Amino acid sequence: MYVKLISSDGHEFIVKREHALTSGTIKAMLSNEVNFREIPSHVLSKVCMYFTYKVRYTNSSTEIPEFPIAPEIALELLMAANFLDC
Amino acid sequence: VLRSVNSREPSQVIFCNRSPRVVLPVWLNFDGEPQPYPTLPPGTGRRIHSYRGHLWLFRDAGTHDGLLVNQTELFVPSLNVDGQPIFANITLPVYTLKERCLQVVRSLVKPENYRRLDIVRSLYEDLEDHPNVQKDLERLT
Amino acid sequence: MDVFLMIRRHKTTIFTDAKESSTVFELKRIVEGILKRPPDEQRLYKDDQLLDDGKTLGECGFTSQTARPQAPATVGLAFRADDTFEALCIEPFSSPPELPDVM
Ligand SMILES: CC(=O)N[C@@H](CC(C)C)C(=O)N[C@H](C(=O)N1C[C@H](O)C[C@H]1C(=O)NCc1ccc(-c2scnc2C)cc1)C(C)(C)C
Repeated sequence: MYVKLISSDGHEFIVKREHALTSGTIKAMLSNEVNFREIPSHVLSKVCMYFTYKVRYTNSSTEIPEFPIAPEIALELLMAANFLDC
Repeated sequence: VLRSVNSREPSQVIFCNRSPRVVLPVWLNFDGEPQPYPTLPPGTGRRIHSYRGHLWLFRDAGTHDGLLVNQTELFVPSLNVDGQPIFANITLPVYTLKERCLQVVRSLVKPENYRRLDIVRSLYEDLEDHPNVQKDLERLT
Repeated sequence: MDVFLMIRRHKTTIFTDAKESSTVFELKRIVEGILKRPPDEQRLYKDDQLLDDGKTLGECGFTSQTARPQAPATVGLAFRADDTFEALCIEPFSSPPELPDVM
């Protein structure tokens, strides 16, 4: 099953519920759509990619690549991760 | 507590850096002091002489970010079974998104400018509280 | 091998994975389960190229080493309203601000 995470600018990101539960903050907001008034789509898209990456590479032996973050999104992405606790 | 035991029983090891980071190997000596050893560029290996019961950990040489070795924090050379060296596979952990963001922000902002960033005081503190072996030795203890 | 995708239409983006050996039609069935629109009312695209139902994702250039979890490949999606297909439209994500001086 999937959940919808909606950015401040209206982008609707549909991701697997278990991936989204990577964030306890998101867990609280569900307990199946969540709006983020402070997280724009260029940040929330990256957050979703992080979920996929975390779930793919957690408990795996195959070599782990760097999670890439452009300098231009790092500050907002930092603020988002701190809010989402992930 | 966290110290190498003086076994005197040799153990040959391959430090194998399967990370994109320059790696600082750190040996915990008999008094528990971290002793740094020469670095390993990304994707390179070294054959080295250590001993059973000796304790090692591995860090990004530039930033001291935590690395894993055979999927754990610490590496202890074991008995060489039929002459073969023990492989110590050094890898990136799956960092939290927060910690990865802090890495990137640290790598772009001089520490004297952390305070100039528009963020909650707690994140300034998080940036300032950068990775450090001494803190990790306290946490593991 | 798994490929990791963003399937995108207007302001909708689905994050999902699929087998390199799976087909375009099969990806439409995945979209159908999520967005409740049958395969025949869907067009999938790679860039501006319409994808053929019978082709594997690998054949269309969605390979495990380029469609990665941390950087998924984009599949475009267009719906048929009644008689005719809408044109492919993907709303871009927002723009980051200018780097602060200190960065
Ligand atoms: C002195 C003592 O009470 N015991 C000895 C063994 C005893 C049989 C004399 C002993 O443990 N010696 C240490 C020792 O030889 N060590 C400590 C670690 O187990 C590894 C080993 C060592 O230093 N080997 C040489 C070495 C040189 C370079 C490297 C590295 S790491 C990355 N690149 C290189 C080239 C790795 C190992 C020291 C550093 C005290 C001399």
